[PDB]
Amino acid sequence: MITAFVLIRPRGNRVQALGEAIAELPQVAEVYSVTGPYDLVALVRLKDVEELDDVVTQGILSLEGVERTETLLAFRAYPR
Amino acid sequence: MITAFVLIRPRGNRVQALGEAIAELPQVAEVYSVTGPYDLVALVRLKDVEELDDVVTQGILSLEGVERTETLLAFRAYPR
Amino acid sequence: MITAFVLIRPRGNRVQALGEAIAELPQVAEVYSVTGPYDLVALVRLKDVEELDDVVTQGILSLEGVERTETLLAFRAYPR
Amino acid sequence: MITAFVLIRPRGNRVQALGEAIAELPQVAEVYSVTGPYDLVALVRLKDVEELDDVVTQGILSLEGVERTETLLAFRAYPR
Amino acid sequence: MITAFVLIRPRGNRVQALGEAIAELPQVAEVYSVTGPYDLVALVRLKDVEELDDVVTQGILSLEGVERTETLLAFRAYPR
Amino acid sequence: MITAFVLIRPRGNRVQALGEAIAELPQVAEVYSVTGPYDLVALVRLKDVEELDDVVTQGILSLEGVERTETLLAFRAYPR
Amino acid sequence: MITAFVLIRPRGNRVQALGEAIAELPQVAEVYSVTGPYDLVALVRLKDVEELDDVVTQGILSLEGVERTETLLAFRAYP
Amino acid sequence: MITAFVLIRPRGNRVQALGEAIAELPQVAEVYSVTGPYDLVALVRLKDVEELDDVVTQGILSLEGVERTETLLAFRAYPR
Amino acid sequence: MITAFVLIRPRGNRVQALGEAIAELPQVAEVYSVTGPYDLVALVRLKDVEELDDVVTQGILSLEGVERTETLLAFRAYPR
Amino acid sequence: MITAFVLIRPRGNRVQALGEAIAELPQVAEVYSVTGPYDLVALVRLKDVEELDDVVTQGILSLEGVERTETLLAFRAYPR
Ligand SMILES: [Zn+2]
Ligand SMILES: [Zn+2]
Ligand SMILES: [Zn+2]
Ligand SMILES: [Zn+2]
Repeated sequence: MITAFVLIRPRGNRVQALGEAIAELPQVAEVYSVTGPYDLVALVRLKDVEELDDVVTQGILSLEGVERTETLLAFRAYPR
Repeated sequence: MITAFVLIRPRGNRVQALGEAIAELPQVAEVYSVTGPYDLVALVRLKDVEELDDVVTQGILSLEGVERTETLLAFRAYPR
Repeated sequence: MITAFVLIRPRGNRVQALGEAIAELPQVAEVYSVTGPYDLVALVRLKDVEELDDVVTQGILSLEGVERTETLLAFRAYPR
Repeated sequence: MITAFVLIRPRGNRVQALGEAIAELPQVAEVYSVTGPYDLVALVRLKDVEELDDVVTQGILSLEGVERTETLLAFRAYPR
Repeated sequence: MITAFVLIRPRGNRVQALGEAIAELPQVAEVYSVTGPYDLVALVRLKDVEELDDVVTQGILSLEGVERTETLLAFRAYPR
Repeated sequence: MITAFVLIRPRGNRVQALGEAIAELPQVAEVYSVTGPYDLVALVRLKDVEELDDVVTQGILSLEGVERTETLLAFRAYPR
Repeated sequence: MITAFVLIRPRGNRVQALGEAIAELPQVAEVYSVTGPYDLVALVRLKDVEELDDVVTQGILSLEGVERTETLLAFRAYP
Repeated sequence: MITAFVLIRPRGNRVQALGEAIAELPQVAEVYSVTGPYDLVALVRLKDVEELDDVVTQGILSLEGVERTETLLAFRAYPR
Repeated sequence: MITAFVLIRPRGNRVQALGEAIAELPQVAEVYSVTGPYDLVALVRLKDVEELDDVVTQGILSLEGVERTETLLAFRAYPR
Repeated sequence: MITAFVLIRPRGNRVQALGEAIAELPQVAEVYSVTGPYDLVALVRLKDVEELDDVVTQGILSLEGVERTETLLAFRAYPR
């Protein structure tokens, strides 16, 4: 069941609201403020890859004050 | 509990072996091969941030074939 | 026939609008929403490199919300 | 049937060879020598997302002389 | 205490204003105008990781004129 | 006394070795393993600018394993 | 006679306008629209180095909607 | 005497004006329009490094049209 | 006729060798040593874009030292 | 006279030797160890631009342990 990490660069004074908003998106398992060149990361479980359309194109990129998105799509798991 | 996302660039031919190895380190909840500028991502759960010494400096950076590493430390969770 | 891969970075809330706009253009064979640094990627087929002025500068770049383009034109094919 | 564009930087001498070794991978529909920061592009057609491991990790990256790989995975198409 | 290095790129006319304001924050032990790509660096001391939210997201990023912030969080010290 | 922040990117297996060695140099007040693109940061205190040669060129860069250094030199402190 | 290649990033709609207004500069031997991180290239011909001010600062950068310019100046030829 | 090289990216239409403005600043021995990813370079002579406050923070960054600045502080001369 | 601008980054002590080596190739109309990130720039003149494999992949990339190429192919000329 | 600033990235343990060597080069007015992403800067006065062939291509790139160079050529002075 497909995993993705969405790296989100918001506007400084949007971080809290954008994090609270993104937590509500059905496919989003976890979301955090992180150190580094991106300010938020969303851990997202998809039933299919088309669902990045719903959670990123629509869920995330349609939110006011998001500047840049980068999706790291997991294609092989290493369990145990 | 402190979450981090460790982004890892191995030498090409070392992806699988490094993925399998990183999976066995205790603090490593999940690891995947991903699309993007990095090739693997480990999702890590820590009791203290110091444990990044154990998991990244020692655990990961001591493995041969790991060219670059970048840790996105989560400092705030957005649940619910 | 000359192939080109056109990478498009649209404004966030314009991804769907521009993907659909680009699919209309006669030279575009396929166009997708993709993971990575460019939200859209058009697979373009061309009579001659000259025609890329009509698809890129006229066709794509005239549209509102296109921040960046980057055309990867193909000069040698590997058949079978 | 998932589409992905694999961006490949090979060592300069290996280019015309590596392309011919890429073409003969099972999942590669089209493969080109291109202008830009990546020398080869592979148009891949996948059964699922997990089949990226077969075409990239255990495929493209296995081969001698491939320096970098970047996969742009298509999750939504735009018809017409 | 946890140590962090907060790298701040202000709008150019805001350097002094932002500098003096960051120095008022309880967690900031030292803050400087520096050479390099970030005009201000804050040396911060934290009770926990979570306190980074109070200093960066609520404290610095709430301020007028801050373009980018980048936190380097110290997980291990080397004494002597 | 001038302050500088020295950003050290070591070879991954050298992190601790270099950490401990940099801690020995008389001008280094604090040195840490950090998150980010540079594994080590040294907080240095200088008698004059020229003393940077002693710490960086003769001191850090004369050590086995250091890939890149970047010095952020503080020319103005903001008190309170 | 100094050669330089001026790399120009225009605003997306301005490309065809600027491209035609670049050619109309006294020093521009041939301006093209190209692939890559820069949309226009100006192959310039100079009497001396100071004449870059004429063709770039007072030339190209005086036109509406030029976002970035990068000049690669030729200092040696290989026959 | 402490030397620095200040690299200045102005707005296009401000280059000339800013070059003339920066020339009048006391500590500025020479200024030029240059080739490269920066447009102006001021060569600066300082009695103390604090003086970068006067010349850069105040002198330069307070001029309108200056988009990015970068200071290369010289900490060792090689005469003869 | 199709004009291309080829940018070459040779190994340092190979600049003169490759510049003179590039100048022989039949399609190369001009080649210079230049300021910037790429030491050499060939002005190439092609009959068909398929000829870039001759000039770049075998013609330029086969030679020792050439660390990186980037071809700016032209698709629209501006006359007068 | 034509002015140029040559930014030199040497190998860590080469800085001093390369700084001393570059200083004896006839066209080199001043050379310094500097802070930032480049380690040395050479301030160079030329009678003609071809002289970058003697100072840079030969004078500098021929020296062992120089990794990258970038020349910012001054084309207009702003005196006073
Ligand atoms: Zn959907
Ligand atoms: Zn530990
Ligand atoms: Zn002062
Ligand atoms: Zn000469």
